[PDB]
Amino acid sequence: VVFHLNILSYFAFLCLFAYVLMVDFQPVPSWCECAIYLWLFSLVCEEMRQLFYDPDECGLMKKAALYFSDFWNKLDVGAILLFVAGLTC
Amino acid sequence: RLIPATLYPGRVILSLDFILFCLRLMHIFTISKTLGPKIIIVKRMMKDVFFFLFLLAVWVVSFGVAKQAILIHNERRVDWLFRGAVYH
Repeated sequence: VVFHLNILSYFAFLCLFAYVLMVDFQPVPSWCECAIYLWLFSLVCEEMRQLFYDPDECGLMKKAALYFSDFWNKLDVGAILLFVAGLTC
Repeated sequence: RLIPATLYPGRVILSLDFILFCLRLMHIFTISKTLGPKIIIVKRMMKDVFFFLFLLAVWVVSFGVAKQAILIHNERRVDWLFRGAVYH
């Protein structure tokens, strides 16, 4: 259920994102807009939990190549860099 | 059906009884030699009925939300904007 509660949070965040493309098409940070900035702060800092999880205690750049060895990890941050190309518009 | 102010919910809740009994119609139709031994393959699939439905129809939603967004659709009613956004 820590899997289930994470899924339906992620199942309904895209529903929350579906709210702010249909009706809430405004050029301002609105009421139902500010949480997505706090939602993007919430999940990419779980990689911060994983970077400090189980490393070697001298290699900071030699552990991150394993995250570079995951194309789904590059599909995670690749869906972050497109949001920086989407928030700036 | 006996309560007179609820014929419109009495029109929509009993049409599923027509097909819930049609599962019971096919239930006694596990008989024929080309039917019986291969209606057991759908018995290998009855929970898996719920599988690919919940796969593909939720995967339908991955298109069905993705369709209306870029174009400026404007057809809305009370329970027909759901038509012009979701049912289409």
